[PDB]
Amino acid sequence: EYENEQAGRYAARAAVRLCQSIVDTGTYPATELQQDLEDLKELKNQASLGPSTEAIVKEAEARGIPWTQLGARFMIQFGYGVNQKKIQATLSNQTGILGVELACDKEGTKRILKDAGVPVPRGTVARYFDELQDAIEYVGGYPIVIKPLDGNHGRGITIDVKNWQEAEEAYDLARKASKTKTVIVERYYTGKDHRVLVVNGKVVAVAERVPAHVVGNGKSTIAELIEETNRDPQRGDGHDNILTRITVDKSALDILGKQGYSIDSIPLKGKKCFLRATANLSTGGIAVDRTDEIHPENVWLLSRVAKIIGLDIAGIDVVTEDISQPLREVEGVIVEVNAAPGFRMHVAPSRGLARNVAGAVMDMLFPGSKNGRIPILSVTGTNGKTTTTRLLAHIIKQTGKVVGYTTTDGTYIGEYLAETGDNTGPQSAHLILSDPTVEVAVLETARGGILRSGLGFSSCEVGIVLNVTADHLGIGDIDTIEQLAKLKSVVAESVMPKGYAVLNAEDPLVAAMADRVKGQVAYFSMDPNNELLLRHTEAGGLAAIYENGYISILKGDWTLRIEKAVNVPITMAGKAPFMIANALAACLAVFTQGVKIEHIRKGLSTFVA
Amino acid sequence: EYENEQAGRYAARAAVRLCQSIVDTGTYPATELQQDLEDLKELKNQASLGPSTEAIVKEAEARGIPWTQLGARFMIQFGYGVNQKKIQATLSNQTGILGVELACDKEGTKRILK
Amino acid sequence: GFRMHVAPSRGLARNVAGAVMDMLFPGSKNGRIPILSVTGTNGKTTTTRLLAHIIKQTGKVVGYTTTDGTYIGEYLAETGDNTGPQSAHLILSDPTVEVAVLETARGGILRSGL
Amino acid sequence: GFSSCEVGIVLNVTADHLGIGDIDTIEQLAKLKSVVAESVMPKGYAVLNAEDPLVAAMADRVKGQVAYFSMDPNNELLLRHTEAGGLAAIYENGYISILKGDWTLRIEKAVNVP
Repeated sequence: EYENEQAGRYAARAAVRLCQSIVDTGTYPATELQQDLEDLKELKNQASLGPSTEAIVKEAEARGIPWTQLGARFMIQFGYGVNQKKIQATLSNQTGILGVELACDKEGTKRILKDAGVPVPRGTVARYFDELQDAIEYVGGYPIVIKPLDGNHGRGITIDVKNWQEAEEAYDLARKASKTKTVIVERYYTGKDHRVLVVNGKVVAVAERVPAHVVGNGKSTIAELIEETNRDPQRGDGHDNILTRITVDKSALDILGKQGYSIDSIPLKGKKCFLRATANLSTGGIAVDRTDEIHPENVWLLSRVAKIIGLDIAGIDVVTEDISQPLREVEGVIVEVNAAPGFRMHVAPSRGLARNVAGAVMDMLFPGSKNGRIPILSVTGTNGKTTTTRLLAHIIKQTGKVVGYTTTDGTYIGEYLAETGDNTGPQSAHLILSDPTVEVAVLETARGGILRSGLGFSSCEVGIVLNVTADHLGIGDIDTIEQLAKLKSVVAESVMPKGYAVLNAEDPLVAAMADRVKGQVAYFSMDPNNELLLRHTEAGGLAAIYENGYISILKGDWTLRIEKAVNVPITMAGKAPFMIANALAACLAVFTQGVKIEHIRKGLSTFVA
Repeated sequence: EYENEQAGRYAARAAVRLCQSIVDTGTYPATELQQDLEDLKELKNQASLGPSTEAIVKEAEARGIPWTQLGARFMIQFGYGVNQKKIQATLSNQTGILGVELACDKEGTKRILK
Repeated sequence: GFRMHVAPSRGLARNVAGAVMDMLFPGSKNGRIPILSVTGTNGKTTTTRLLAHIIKQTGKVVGYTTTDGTYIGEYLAETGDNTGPQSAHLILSDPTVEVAVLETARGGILRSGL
Repeated sequence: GFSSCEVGIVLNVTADHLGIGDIDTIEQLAKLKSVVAESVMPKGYAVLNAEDPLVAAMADRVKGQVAYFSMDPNNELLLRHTEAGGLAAIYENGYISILKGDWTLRIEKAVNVP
């Protein structure tokens, strides 16, 4: 058993080498063992997804929704056929280009939000020095924030200035950093900052950010809290854990020096003393859950903002004195909107209740108690797989559905050929199930695919087993007909509880698969006097027989005749008895899915080989 | 009547100046007239959309569907309230981020199509 | 771009804009919502508020603008607003408004029109 | 009066009044009250009180899912049921909370309920 393909193969290759080295020398060097272990760890880390992706994948697996990994851009596809959805990290196939592009433009989104009445921080553009004073009149005085018009990742932007000389030097620095000599000055808003997550137009979680700080509640200074904090298991490196190690950098040391306290200075009255002012969880900030104590008007406003920008999943930054009051009484503003936010901060608040963000996302993708599954019919057997598969496809084509079917001849999507030189393994199944237009999948499953790579799907709605004959043996580890029966039993065993297993009652080996099969069992037989079939029909039903020149279906105590068995072109007026079994199997499989009798008749009369 | 707001205001401001210059001197210099005409042409060209946008806007107007110009990124909004749609040049609000990003990656789209 | 298809220079032109507009609005439908414009000398505000309250009884989101302020359904959107085209644009651009009720004063008609 | 019910709620069983009919023992009363819990369809739910041992003993011989409600948030049976499964309700810190497995959903402050 393995969890990662490359890691599993490497471990398998290394085990035999280790055993050979032991039997050759009596012991294995420790350095080689450590090399192998670190190589395994590197392999495991390499084939790993971003934490949001594992969260969503685990949530999907908890609901029984199939998921596959596309090879293009680390995209994950949920579902099959026309019911599939795609996610990358948090962006879905429904997320718009226009909304994402607008969110990346700060001035554009600010102007859009201002036109809709949403409170936004006041600001003004200026290009000449003498105009700055006038701008100070518009913003309302001090303090102010200086930023350049064209800049990414905060190039040359100050945080807080409260007098004339610092404002002048910050403006000069920004102008020397600005590419167009023009600078926006905006009113600095003080207050607690919150990060609100909006999914499908509804607020899911609200988190309050507190800047990285220390508290002297234990009557101790930083010299001991540095080791005290290291004992918490949450601390670590990377970008997967919310609690990162406290990096005492030169900038942070200068900030705490100008903060107004010293290394040995005890906090006054027992107040938190901050180490940085960025208020970031990656830096080492603290999240607080405030989902419950939010005013309904604020929720309505945030939902309106998310709908106005045009983002299904959005992260809004708010600055307010209190989140339990409307943003009008307090001087609250909307700072920025992010199109692809991470929710690692909301899953582990570290103070409060955790919120199920992955559940909300999965509910948005699949609204009701529905999964992205499509009808699947897997046909296996020794002799007549191809004809049965083609007959099933032709019969289902009579209904207005697009049918994708794979067989020995080639892979077909509806009416037009998709692949000529294809195999009947998992590759063709993946090709069929990934098409955005296929509604019903019909797959011929040969034993070679099962032995080499196994089945390409977790479960099937209909599993047909025609017959098992030991006409060819000696391949692989299959040397006995019992082994072949066990190999063919995989299709029957991998049937969901609401599915059907269509088995041949005449063959004792195939009929022995009645047990260890979840879901209903339907028998088809060329002999209408089979004891097992009659016993099954008397208590239950759903069998198919060939009684008096007729293809009949027994639904218990009732008999439904389909065709005269001589009007079917493939039977050649009944001269070929082998094709009648395939016709019986196909008709029974189609009937188990609810297709009307007249459709089956029309499909059977028209189909040609 | 005007077709462009800035062009119309400029023409209105220029007409009275031209008439005052005529009644003051008896004629208007040709260089100033050419300057005003080229300024009007520049104003008309400045407040113009990409040809796809005029095509779609004309088609929408032929069907009596209201259209407005948003001030963010040259986006055009059709309709009112819950029945509105947005287009930039040919991208709609229904166009996905994933599809656009995949189309820009040649190797990724080739591997997907294969 | 579809400028190449509109003017093939050899063959028949194709209506790409028509196809795009059909994709945006499938049937013979437009992006219009119910609009009620109230004008008068004396009782515009009371009539507008009464209309909004009556329509609110039906399960619809109503956006209405009057002298007091611009309201989107139940929650106040703008306190210090005018009854001109600006409030109308604010009402009609909201992605949740289904019925618009607007008080139209003569000042807005004289200054900027409807 | 019905063959099956979608939701069957059993609050508590106390032997405050006995001697009627053939019900003279609290076990007989528990068996009589167990009819509602037992007559629940496989897709239904049985809402039982985890604090009462007699009511909690009805966990077996019941078709369909079982949901426990308790006034004590430290009940061992409720926590064990939530760890493997979920759908319980508790009163933890002045809150009416619902446990859906590893998640807690708070409803009311328990003092705003009249």
